[PDB]
This record gives sequence, structure tokens and C-alpha cells, in this order.
Amino acid sequence: MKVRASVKKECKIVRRKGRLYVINKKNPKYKQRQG
Amino acid sequence: MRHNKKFNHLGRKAAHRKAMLSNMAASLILHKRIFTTVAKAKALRIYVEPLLTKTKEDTTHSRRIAFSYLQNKYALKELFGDVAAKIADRPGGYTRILKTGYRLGDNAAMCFIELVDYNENML
Amino acid sequence: AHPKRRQSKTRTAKRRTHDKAVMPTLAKCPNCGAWHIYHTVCGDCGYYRGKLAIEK
Amino acid sequence: MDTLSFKTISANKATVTKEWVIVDAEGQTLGRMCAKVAKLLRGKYKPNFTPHVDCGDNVIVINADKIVLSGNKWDGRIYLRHTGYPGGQRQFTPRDFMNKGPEYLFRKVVKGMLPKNRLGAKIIGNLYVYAGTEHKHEAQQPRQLDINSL
Amino acid sequence: PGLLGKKIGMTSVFSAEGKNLPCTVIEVGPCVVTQVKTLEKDGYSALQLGFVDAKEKHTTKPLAGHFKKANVAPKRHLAEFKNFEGEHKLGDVLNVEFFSDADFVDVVGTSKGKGFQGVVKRHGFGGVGQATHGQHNRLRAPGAVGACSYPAKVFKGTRMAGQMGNERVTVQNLEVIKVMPEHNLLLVKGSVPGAKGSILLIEK
RNA sequence: UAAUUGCUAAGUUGAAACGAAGUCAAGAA
RNA sequence: GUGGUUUGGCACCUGAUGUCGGCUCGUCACAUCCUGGGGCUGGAGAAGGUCCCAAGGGUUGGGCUCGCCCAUUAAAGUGGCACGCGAGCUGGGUUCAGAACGUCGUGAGACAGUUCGGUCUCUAUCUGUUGUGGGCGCAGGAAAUUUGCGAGGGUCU
RNA sequence: UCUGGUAAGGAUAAGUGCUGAAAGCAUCUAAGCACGAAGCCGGCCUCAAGAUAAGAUUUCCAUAAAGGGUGGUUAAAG
Ligand SMILES: [K+]
Ligand SMILES: [K+]
Ligand SMILES: [K+]
Ligand SMILES: [K+]
Ligand SMILES: [Mg+2]
Ligand SMILES: [Mg+2]
Ligand SMILES: [Mg+2]
Ligand SMILES: [Mg+2]
Ligand SMILES: [Mg+2]
Ligand SMILES: [Mg+2]
Ligand SMILES: [Mg+2]
Ligand SMILES: [Mg+2]
Ligand SMILES: [Mg+2]
Ligand SMILES: [Mg+2]
Ligand SMILES: [Mg+2]
Ligand SMILES: [Mg+2]
Ligand SMILES: [Zn+2]
Repeated sequence: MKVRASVKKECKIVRRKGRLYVINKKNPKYKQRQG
Repeated sequence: MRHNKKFNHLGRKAAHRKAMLSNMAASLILHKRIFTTVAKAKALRIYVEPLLTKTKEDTTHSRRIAFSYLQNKYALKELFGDVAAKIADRPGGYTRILKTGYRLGDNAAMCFIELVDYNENML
Repeated sequence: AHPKRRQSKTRTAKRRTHDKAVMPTLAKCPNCGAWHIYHTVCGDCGYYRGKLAIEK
Repeated sequence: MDTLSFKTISANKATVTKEWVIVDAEGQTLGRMCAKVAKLLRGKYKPNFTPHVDCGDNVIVINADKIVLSGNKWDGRIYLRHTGYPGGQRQFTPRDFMNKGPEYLFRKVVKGMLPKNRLGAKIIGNLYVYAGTEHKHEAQQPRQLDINSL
Repeated sequence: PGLLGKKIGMTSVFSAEGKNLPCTVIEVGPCVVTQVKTLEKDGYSALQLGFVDAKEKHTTKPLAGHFKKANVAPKRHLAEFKNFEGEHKLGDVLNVEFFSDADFVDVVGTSKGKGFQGVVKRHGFGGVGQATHGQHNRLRAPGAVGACSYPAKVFKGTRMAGQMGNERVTVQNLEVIKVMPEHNLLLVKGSVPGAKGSILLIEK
């Protein structure tokens, strides 16, 4: 899981609990936090 | 702390305290009633009554043991004569302390200590 | 170590609130009829608890 | 000597008109109801209001547990206090006050809209908060009041 | 639940498997039920117990009436206990057989009093410097008590000199060695707070 | 605790490069 | 962009705001040393790397004077508090009068230098802190047993 | 010389999930529901009604020893 100021996008962008996430269950090395 | 410590130092070194107690014992034996501060009299009551108990066995051994405390020939003679004759058949409590007042110079609490067998009005 | 200010009269008197002279514990002689200190030989007559103690 | 001859009269302990009123907290907002309660306690609704005299009304609040807090205030308003020791700051919520008792929450809110002096410390004792609609205040004959009219 | 008791002293015994044990002897003694407290009348449930028989010379009239209501002889020490596994009436007796099934007990007492004590004995302070190497007069001194002008105060809870001992202390999980109902005696393994003759609370 | 019309759901309210665009509104291809 | 912990710039406070390191006593923050919970791995397991949440408690003794070394430990964290703390300590270092070497100056003397020696004052008023009482109130007068609004401690491995 | 620290009772952090529209697909989430930390609130220990919001329960009520003070013999209390 990588946290950075600017996150960008088969990965999908979702919003959970006021935070931004980019998730990809096919490849978990592309998860991102705190957009 | 002083838990279960049962003698008064009386503001003196050990040798001075023992000498003063011996002198007071001799004075009480010679003159049957003396006047002194209350704390000193309460210490003397502890010190002197086992000395009077030693005259219930008139032996050379008891005379010498009493002389070890007293070191006073006249006091020893009076104690093993008339004092012993008077305090025979009394099981302890040979002395009595009665408070009197206070001194002018230091407001010390004053009393007198006496032998109960030489006071007649107190039965 | 040193007072920064002098104390006022009020502050001094407030501290001295607890300065007092102790009242002696006085008992009456039921027979003799005078004052003496409780648990102490009455020096006027020499009696203590109804018995003569100091013979004048 | 007095050259005025036309003064404004201040009420005193023997001239105030103190009354017992009952108000309801069925669906009102906490702060909006408590501001009107503070005005009632202070005596801003009386024509003989005098700022140096306890001239207000004794207020009984019923249905205190039905009060409403909008937004996320029931757990998002953080009250802070200090015990006086190092590392001694503590947090609590209006939910914690309500759990302890509605009178504690109401007293905390009203003290804060009242004046910060001896008179206000005396005034806060004229408020009575009860959880339900059942209270025992006979011998004084309290008067029902519509808080929405104020 | 529990009873009152009086500490007698310490001894040493040998267990069944040849282990030397240090033991404390407690005279637990018969405790009588002097008051019963209820949720419906007091606000909580508890039993009040009295321990040591007192003569009428040392019992005030309010206490004498309080005992007369419960129909018991006057006692010297009273204490409340909670959570009894049963029903107990007013004026009944409990003895050291109450602890027969117990394995571990807790003992509450008042520790011995030391009077005014300095920081070294009271708090284990290290002392300033050495006994030599320029020491002047701070051998048993506390040292610094603050941190200059930014706090500009001594914090609450700073450890200083003061009265030490003579306060309520609890010791937990003392193993019970033996119960002697014929002498009202309880043997526990270890030490209990207080001097000989002091009153204890023994909790099952 | 006026009147009327909108916006904000963040208790926002009473600092930037750089990111989603949460939301309303006006458009063009 | 952030911080103000490095080197600086400014000269706004000061009939004295009087000193480095060590000792004693702490207290706070987290930018986590150990212990606790997790995402990813070019992670087979085993240990590792990197990131996230988390500050409760712990975080040795010596030979040398920031740093090196010896032996341990779960670990031997980073900082702030007038580079925390001398009306609490020390005086090894540093501002003093003696003396010597090197260098500089005609000389008096001086020095990115070095070396041996060299007085650390004060009886605590207010506030603060740790303990312990007297008065009154609650309450018309009392003897006991208590509930807990709250406060502090404990929390390691 | 004895005893203790310990688990996690409740809500949670980072994360893991179920059902699910906005956006007919998908989605741990916006309405909901399970978990999940030495961290937070508790349990444990001591103080604690001057908590002036001064609480409760039992019993006794004025003068002798209803309660005390002063006093005395003293203490493992100071
Ligand atoms: K002896
Ligand atoms: K300050
Ligand atoms: K400094
Ligand atoms: K606590
Ligand atoms: Mg002396
Ligand atoms: Mg000699
Ligand atoms: Mg005085
Ligand atoms: Mg003691
Ligand atoms: Mg030492
Ligand atoms: Mg010196
Ligand atoms: Mg010295
Ligand atoms: Mg200028
Ligand atoms: Mg000046
Ligand atoms: Mg200083
Ligand atoms: Mg010179
Ligand atoms: Mg020399
Ligand atoms: Zn007489």
C-alpha cells in the first residue's frame, strides 16, 4: 500500500471514509491511498 | 522511629546519664524524699526499684552487686539496713511520684519522688 | 530568601490569629476552697486526693 | 443634595415578581432552547428587569431526554477539561453528559450563556431539569409556558 | 465476602513435602451480623459485621442502641462486606469455618507508621553526588524540582518528603495453609500489613 | 431567533505545486 | 512546500536576564529503538526490505574524552522544556591576578596556541509543591457504618 | 521473605469482509451488518460529600460519665 499526494488510475478509484483509494484485486501492488 | 525503645536518654551521653541516675538513687536512699523534674523522676523509678529488690537477699553477693550500681558506702549501709527493713514484705512499687508545679527559670514541670514506707499520712 | 514586599497589617494579623496563651487547668478544692492545678498537690494545705502529702 | 426628581427605580428583593414556569424540550434544539431558558432565568422578559438583582423565573424543564442535537454533534463535539496534573487533559461528549444525566448536560449548556459572576452562580440554581414528564413541585403552583411563543 | 481478624505473629512450618514455609497466624474469631443493608432501603446490598466483644463502659449510647436493635452484645470493630453466597439474618455468627473451602485470600490492613520521612527512604531517591569528591551538604537532598521559567512552577504529583506508612494496604492471593476452627485460627503463607494486634479484613 | 432568493453537509465556517472532481450552474463539440 | 534542531541575516527586550559538560529530579512530543496490529514485495518457508496505525511501558555496565572500543540486552531511539534544572550539587572546561614553551613585535606586550596553579555568597516574604492541623458551614446536637461526582497509581519483558 | 504486572469487558485506528444503488457492470458504504491493536474508556489498588449539587443508612439526645473539652497512665500513633 502506497500513500502519496497525487494518486491516479483495470484499477478502480473509490472513496471510503473521506479518503481516496485506487484498488485492483487482480494486481495488489497497485493499491494507493490518500488521493 | 523509636518503636519499642524503653528508656529515656534525658539529653545526656550514656556515661553522664548513668552517673546521674546513680547519684539520684543515692540521694533518694539517704533522704527519703527528693524534688526533681518529672522526666528525671520517671527515669529514676525505672532505675532504682530493682536496686531495692536486691535487699531481699542479705548476702555478700547482693551487697556487692548493689555496690556496683551505687559506689556509695553510706547509701549502701542505709539501704541494706533501715530501708530494707522497711520495704520488706512489699511486692514492688516502693516509690511514689507526685507533681507539684513549675520552675521560674525555665517552666520545668516539677515533682517529688519518695519511698512509700517513710510517708505516714499516705498510709 | 528575601521578602519581595513588606507585609500589610492585615496579613500580619491573619498570621497571628493562632497565637494565644494557654489557660491553666484549674480544679477547686472541695474542702479547702481555693484554686489549684488538677492532678497536682494543692500547695496551700499540702493535701492531695484527701491525704496529707507535704507536711508544713 | 438631589436635583434629579425623576429617577428610574431599581427592583429589589422585596419588589421582584418571581414565578415558577414549566417548559418542554420535546423536539427543540439544545442551544436554541437553552438561550431562551437563559433569558427566562436572567429576567429579560420582565419590565422591571434589574441587572444587579435575581429578578428572573424559576424554570422547570420536562422531557429533557427528548432534546435534539443536529449534525454529528452528539459525538463530534469534543469538550476538553484539565485535572491540574501533567498530561491531564481529558475529552468528553454530549453523549457522555446525557449518559450521566440530562440535568448535567443542560446545566453545562446554560452555564456559559449565563453571566460569569456571583449573581450568575446564584441564578443557575433556579433551574430544574427532569428526564420525564413526572416531577414533584406542589405548593408553588407552576405555570405552563409555550417556549415556541418566545 | 469475608470476616474481620487480628494478626498475632509469624512462624515457620514444614509442609507435607518438606518445604519450609513462612506463615502468618490470624485470629479470625466469631463475627456477628450487626446490620443488613438492602437495595430497596440503602441502595446496595451488604452485611455489617462486629468482631471483638466490648463492655458497656466503652460503648456510647447510640452504639448501644444500635446493637440492642440487632439483639447482640456490643462489639468493638464493625465493617461491611459484600457478595455473600447465601442469606444471613440479623444477629447470627460466622466463624473461621467460612474459609475452610478457600484456597487463596486477600488481606487488608493498615501498615506500620514511620512518621515524617525524607525522599531517600520514602521514594528511593539516589542522592546528590557522592559522599566525597566535593560533597558539601546535599547527600540526602532531592535535587532539582522543576524546569526553569517555561513551566515556572512545580508540577502536581512531584515526589517530596512527608508522612510515610500508617495507611490502608491490600495484599492479594495469599495461600491458605490451615484452618483451625477450635481456636479460631487461620494460617496464611507470607506477610500481612500492620503490627501485631492490628485489625484485618480477610476476603475470600 | 425580520422578510425574500439561492449555495454549503465539510462544524468547512461563524498556505502552494499537484490530485479525485463531492456538489450546483452555464455551455461547446 | 513544512520546520525552526545547523550555519547565518536583523539589532526589537535586558543601577548584571551571571557560567559548558557531568550529577539529581523530572515532564512533554513522535519524525518508533523494543514490545503490539497490519498492506506490498524481484516474500517458497526462515529471517529481511519498504509503507501504514500506534507514544502504554521499558530503553545496561565499563576503557577512553561528538566519536571509537570491550562485554551484554528484547532494546541500548530522536528531540523540546532559558542548548530543562548551580537562591539544588560539582568546578574537570571556561572570563582573573603567578609562571613557562613555540610564534609575532625594537619594546611595553600579543596569539587560529600549549602547559602547571588558582575563593561557587544569601536565616524562604508571595506564589508553587509535598505533608499535617485549627475554625465555620452542611446542621438543632451527636456516635458509627457507608455510596461514589471525581483524582492519582498500576500497564515492562 | 511473600505478593503483584497479567486477559481483553465496551467502543475503535490502520486494514479484512458480507448485501448493495448512485453509475442496469463493478464497488468494504452512501441506509445497514461482522471483525480487527501493548493505543482510548473500564475491570485492579489508594484517596475521595467544602461533590456549598455539602449525599445515604442505623442509633442516641443535654449533664453525668446524649456527646465532648481541659486533665492523667501511655502506644507497634507521632
Ligand atoms: K530494664
Ligand atoms: K507558567
Ligand atoms: K542550559
Ligand atoms: K483512573
Ligand atoms: Mg539532642
Ligand atoms: Mg567512657
Ligand atoms: Mg504563629
Ligand atoms: Mg511509628
Ligand atoms: Mg549514595
Ligand atoms: Mg566545598
Ligand atoms: Mg558535608
Ligand atoms: Mg533600526
Ligand atoms: Mg534592577
Ligand atoms: Mg536556578
Ligand atoms: Mg600573567
Ligand atoms: Mg596545590
Ligand atoms: Zn483540699
